[PDB]
Amino acid sequence: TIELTDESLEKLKAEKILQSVLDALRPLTKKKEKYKNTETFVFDLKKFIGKIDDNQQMISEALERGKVRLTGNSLKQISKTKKIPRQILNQLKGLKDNTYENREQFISVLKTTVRGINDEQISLILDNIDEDVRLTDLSLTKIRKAKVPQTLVDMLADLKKDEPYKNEKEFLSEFKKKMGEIIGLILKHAAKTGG
Repeated sequence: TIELTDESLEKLKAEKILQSVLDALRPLTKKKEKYKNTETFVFDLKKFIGKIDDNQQMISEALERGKVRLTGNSLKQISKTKKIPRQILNQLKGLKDNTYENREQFISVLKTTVRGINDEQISLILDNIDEDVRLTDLSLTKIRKAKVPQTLVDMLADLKKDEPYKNEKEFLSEFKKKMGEIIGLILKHAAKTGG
């Protein structure tokens, strides 16, 4: 049977774990609950410490928005939908690899270059756009004002990056990898039943 013991926190303290992580883990120490499965422990740890998927949309909205560039993979994996004609695909590929200044320029080009056709396909094209991600102090301040757990903002600041991300999905994947690494480091110091 897996458990949790008080000295596990002291052992983790030598691993440079986030202080907010320890503050959220203190509930786990005081819960006096004996788990038996990996899933029922990991899911509860994510819930108590804080889940990015709970406020993923809010985090996405609060994030700064940067430049937009066209990607061949976007059309390649959006060709499943039959709404967009292949002549529209050729028209968009005519201005291939157009790295616009920001989202406004891309929106203006999409509304201007494409004409005499319905705009629902234009809106659906925006589903898989490569948009850069920027992290600033004001966005983190807004996130903190959004009543999210402080560990979210702490680890977001710990993931500060000046280089612009290729797309938001890559930033989310990096965040998922970071939280998975933290979870694995935590589980490395689990109870010592020995079985």
